[PDB]
Amino acid sequence: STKKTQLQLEHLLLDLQMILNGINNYKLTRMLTFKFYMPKKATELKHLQCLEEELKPLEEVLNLAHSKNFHFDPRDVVSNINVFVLELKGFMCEYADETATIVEFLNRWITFCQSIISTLT
Amino acid sequence: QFTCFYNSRAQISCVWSQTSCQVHAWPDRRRWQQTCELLPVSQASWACNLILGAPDSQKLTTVDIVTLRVLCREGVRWRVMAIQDFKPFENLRLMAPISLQVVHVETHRCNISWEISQASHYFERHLEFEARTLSPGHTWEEAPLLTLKQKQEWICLETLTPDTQYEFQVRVKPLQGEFTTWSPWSQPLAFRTKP
Amino acid sequence: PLPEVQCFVFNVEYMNCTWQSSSPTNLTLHYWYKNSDNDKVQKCSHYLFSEEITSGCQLQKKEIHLYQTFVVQLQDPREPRRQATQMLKLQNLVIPWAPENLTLHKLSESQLELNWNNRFLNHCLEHLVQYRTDWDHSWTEQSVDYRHKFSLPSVDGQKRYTFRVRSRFNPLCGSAQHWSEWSHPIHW
Repeated sequence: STKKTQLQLEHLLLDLQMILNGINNYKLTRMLTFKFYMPKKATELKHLQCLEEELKPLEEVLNLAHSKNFHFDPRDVVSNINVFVLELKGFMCEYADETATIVEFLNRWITFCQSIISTLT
Repeated sequence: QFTCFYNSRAQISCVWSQTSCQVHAWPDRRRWQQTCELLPVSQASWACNLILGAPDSQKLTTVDIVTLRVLCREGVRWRVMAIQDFKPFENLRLMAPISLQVVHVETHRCNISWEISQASHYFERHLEFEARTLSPGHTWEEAPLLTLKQKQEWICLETLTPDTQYEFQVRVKPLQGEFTTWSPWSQPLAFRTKP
Repeated sequence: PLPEVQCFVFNVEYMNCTWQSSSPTNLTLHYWYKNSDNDKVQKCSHYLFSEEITSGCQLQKKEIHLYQTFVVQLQDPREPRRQATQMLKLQNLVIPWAPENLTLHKLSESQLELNWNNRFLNHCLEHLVQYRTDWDHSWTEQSVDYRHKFSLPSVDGQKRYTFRVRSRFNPLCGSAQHWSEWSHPIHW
């Protein structure tokens, strides 16, 4: 079971980095402005809910940049993360005070994944 | 029997064996569906291509389950001929690698590259390749399988004969999946050694 | 203007954080984990020295929490105002111990497979295989994932081969840029 469960995470992580690895080589000015909110505490898997909530903005942010630069279809990846994020919880999301950039955002969830992907196997 | 394979991008290929007939693909957690008319191949076998999206867009996920139904007209209505609960990532088959080209030929050596076509980034590097060489003395079947247990989009062939006609082929398979099978062989790349 | 601290976590066995101070003063190091449990400020319990002068600090296994944001702080003890702090992502700083027990073995008269082990972590390490023959001016290198194997599908018996491997804590449990040192090469 956990065996089914770690593989999914590995995947989530994976195109979380596709977004990251797609916004750096890149209006990243105007893009680095939008202000996301990060969880106060992201340790257990059920915390991922705090990730689902922000996805709507994540899309509205990526559609600032047209689709030629990125090697990922924005509506798609999001559409796909959501699906992961959903199957992975199964409570209410309480947010943090400070606000972070899309980059500081992904970095944080990417890491969130790497934690659980370490602590299992 | 009713068999389908997912190409890891936006395409599900279908085979049906038992007049108008179709396959319907209904993702258990998407707001879309897709169909296509089944066309004949063998005497009593039909094939079909379900286009989920743009050629390289990622339309399905490893948590997705797509219900696959085959339907044939039965008077007024449609009849459900076959049903399957299809986990796309458990039934992977990739296109044959493309853009085969000689990176570097010598008289006793050769270096050949290829591209994987429409491979999901979810695989990262967990891929496998098989390659083989048609030398003048043998046929393709008798040609040894060259094992690359890693993602490597080139091969350096040693122990070649100068002024010798060779053909080369390579195929690809993800590590993931219970029913995943090798891709079809790539278009054979033809090349010849220096004297 | 205090020296930049560079901290590195070794095979997640312990952490060495060093700085060159010679540019004579005993600077101090203090560290804490922001936004988490035990947000208390901990004093360095183990100093590393260069010429009877503080040159770093060493944190042992139990003090190390990858995945928890690590804040380290250098202090000039003369002036409270002269302090410099760095927030660190520790999972991006892990250096694995280099690959060991390199072995080659044939699966055909012309096809080789290279294998190796890792000291602790396993699914967490990616690898770089470098090889060259007595004929090459340069290394052929090739990245390989967590199947710690490497296949060599076409080899020349008349030639003599050299293989070596180094590892990297990336990208599943961290995003480290730095590689381990090379394994002991082995020959064919």
